[PDB]
Amino acid sequence: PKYLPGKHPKNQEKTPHVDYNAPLNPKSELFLDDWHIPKFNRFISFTLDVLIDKYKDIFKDFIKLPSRKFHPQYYYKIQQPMSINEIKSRDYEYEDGPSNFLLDVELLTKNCQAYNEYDSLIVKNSMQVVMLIEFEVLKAKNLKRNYLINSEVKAKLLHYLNKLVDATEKKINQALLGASSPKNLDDKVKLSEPFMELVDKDELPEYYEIVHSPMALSIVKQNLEIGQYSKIYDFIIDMLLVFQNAHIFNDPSALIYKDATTLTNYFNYLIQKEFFPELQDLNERGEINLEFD
Repeated sequence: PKYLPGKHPKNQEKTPHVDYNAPLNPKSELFLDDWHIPKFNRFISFTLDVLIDKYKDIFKDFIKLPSRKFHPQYYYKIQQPMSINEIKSRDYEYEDGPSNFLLDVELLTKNCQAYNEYDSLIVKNSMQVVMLIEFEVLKAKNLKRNYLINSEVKAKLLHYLNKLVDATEKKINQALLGASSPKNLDDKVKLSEPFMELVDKDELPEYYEIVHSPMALSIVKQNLEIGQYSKIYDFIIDMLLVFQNAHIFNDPSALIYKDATTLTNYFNYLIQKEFFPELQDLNERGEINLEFD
């Protein structure tokens, strides 16, 4: 491996200040919607235990606090050290619990990025730790619209998948800015191009060292067909996984990283502004079976 495990300290004179209160994505529905899960503390320990079992070798450097014995200077540079054990020991059953839980979870990557070189296995793993926890929260938060994927829901989800796949810079800006969209924007190149297939293991072996749950749009499409996704949010998470992995792997200045952001925003737009209101419209006129478990 080119990416060796454990810490890779920056060792710089002025270590960056970690803003506890700034969410990684301040526009995330997880921070803007008022939601609470009954018995949130039980949900947290259950969810965190499942994730640790399923992803041991990603979660493992984040379970306990960094060792003061081996890394004493961690405690001089990091103002609010955090771990999964610490999060599990806390009470989040009060009014700001949900967002304090999320900000506590984000500290895991924020601290990691403050202490360690950006391009290191440990940093990319901290990103994935946060991503995966936030995926479970997103699903649970959306219980009341996390309908079973029966035949007609599947057809609707295919429709919006195809629509995203075919989206060009012109289509997206139109949708996202409307009457404020700049003119002369490209209407031939599909932004999804580089997200359709998995990069070859032989041409880019480090991809698979870094990205622990690889996912491509053609695979999401195959999975939807065969019945891998039983609820709407199983499909949504995998879609979000495609673009998020590009944020994990690529440099923030890379054009593919930018396209991943754009396609994430367009996808959220399609789900929130087209797909769910359509399901509701169909439901109100008796045309679709919307159901839970």
